[PDB]
Amino acid sequence: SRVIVHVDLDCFYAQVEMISNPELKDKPLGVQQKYLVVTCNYEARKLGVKKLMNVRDAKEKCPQLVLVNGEDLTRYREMSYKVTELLEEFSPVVERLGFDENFVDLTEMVEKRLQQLQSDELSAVTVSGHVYNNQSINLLDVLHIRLLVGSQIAAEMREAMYNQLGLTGCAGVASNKLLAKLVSGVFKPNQQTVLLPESCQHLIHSLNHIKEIPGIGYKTAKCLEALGINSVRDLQTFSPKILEKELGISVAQRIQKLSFGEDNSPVILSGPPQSFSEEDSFKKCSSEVEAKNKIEELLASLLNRVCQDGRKPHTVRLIIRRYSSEKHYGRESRQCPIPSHVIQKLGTGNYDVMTPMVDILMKLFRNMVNVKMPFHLTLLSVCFCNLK
DNA sequence: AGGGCCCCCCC
DNA sequence: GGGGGAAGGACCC
Ligand SMILES: Cc1cn([C@H]2C[C@H](O)[C@@H](COP(=O)(O)OP(=O)(O)OP(=O)(O)O)O2)c(=O)[nH]c1=O
Ligand SMILES: [Mg+2]
Repeated sequence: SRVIVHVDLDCFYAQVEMISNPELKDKPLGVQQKYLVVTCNYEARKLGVKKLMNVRDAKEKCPQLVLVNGEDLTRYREMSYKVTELLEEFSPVVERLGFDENFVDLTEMVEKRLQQLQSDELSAVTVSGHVYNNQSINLLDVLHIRLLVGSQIAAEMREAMYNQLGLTGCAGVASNKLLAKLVSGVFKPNQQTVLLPESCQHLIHSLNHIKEIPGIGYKTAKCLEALGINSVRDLQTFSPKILEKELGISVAQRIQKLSFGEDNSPVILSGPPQSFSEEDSFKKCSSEVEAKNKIEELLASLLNRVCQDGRKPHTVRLIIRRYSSEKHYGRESRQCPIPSHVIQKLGTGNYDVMTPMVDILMKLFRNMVNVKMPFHLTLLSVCFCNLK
């Protein structure tokens, strides 16, 4: 039995912007990214704003919406890693998911605490925060005790995140990642919830569509629907065999175990970043077939700010999509090597890599289905994977 | 909007 | 029978 905690920060970007300009922590705030309010503080989430596009929307219903541009991600990424590192201090095995979510495997830490505790104060163990579904605690239930201890470590992490970094967020404590992630969102404004085993089904059936289950995105959702599957119970009771003969024995078994709140996936130690991507606009809304720029911009600070961590990349990749349907149907990249020696220097002559990156990108692009809708249709994305 | 595991060669 | 490198998927924050 594992004790996993899922940490999810409150409207992350807004938080990082509010901490920068205090005169914002009192009025409806939204962070804008090319006519798309990616997020906003709760002091505006009540005003109908739901991370929706159209900058004008909230604007009207909030003159002093004071929107801030969040295109440059530097500040967010830095705070993101400070959160992960603080968490890593509590326990080494920490997995990142986006810039503001972290899973932490607390199993060993919980045990170390229990063993350290007396055979009398064990009945004094209490919970920190909410108990999902207001379920009654049984102090003689070893799993209840361990999960309550987990709730205590979660409260400590949130407290330390606030005292040391000035950030608030929610936490969810459960026996696996799926359940921890689902329960962390029960009481969302800066609070935490722990899930005792007997309430697992209640939590899973509280969802209104199999697509709300972590591990089932836009794709599988559609495939399950066309198969007569919309509710969680529909998946739990669907014939395994047929499911297996539709998504494979791999996906079928996994997808179906999730419907029961079963997930054995391990919390992965993310450690340092395995790549340094950095997309750009003027190609999703309107572009001029730029090039010398789609290489100096995309790869701007992406260079002078890669020596900080002191690590060398060995591969470049350009991702490209197109004007499609359904949802965001558009995945078409292009990767290549990155010569060492002079290219991967360590002195002043770093500009020399500018040109080389040009020709490659400007070759892997002209080979991007240049015949049917490959131009001007939302794209632009470069990567720096493979580092050692 | 910005960021981050899973066919072909040539041996 | 056996590796390494591309180009793209696929899935998520
Ligand atoms: C999902 C998603 C998140 N993000 C960014 C915005 C968020 O600040 C950050 C974290 O993802 P989220 O957690 O889903 O966004 P949030 O923290 O603002 O919302 P909540 O308080 O309800 O948990 O990453 C994107 O840029 N694009 C996306 O498609
Ligand atoms: Mg969040």
